[PDB]
Amino acid sequence: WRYYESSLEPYPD
Amino acid sequence: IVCHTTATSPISAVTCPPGENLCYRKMWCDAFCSSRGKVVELGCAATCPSKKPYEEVTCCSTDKCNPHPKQRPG
Repeated sequence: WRYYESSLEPYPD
Repeated sequence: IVCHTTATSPISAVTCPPGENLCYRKMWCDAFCSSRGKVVELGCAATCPSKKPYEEVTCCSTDKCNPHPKQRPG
């Protein structure tokens, strides 16, 4: 997974 | 040197071994350029490639130079 520019929170693929 | 990585749960920074001296931060609006948008990636590298805005990566030759663009400073 990675993170979006929106927040520093993790983001599943 | 030391660069920031995002290939884990939380984002951290390590020391690139005899191979990479530069850092990199990828950005590209995921089907949410309005809300989510530019997906943020991290990692170390030795060179600095280029590509279309659809998928760009910022490479630097310093330490902790590839942090999140929205990372709260301080």
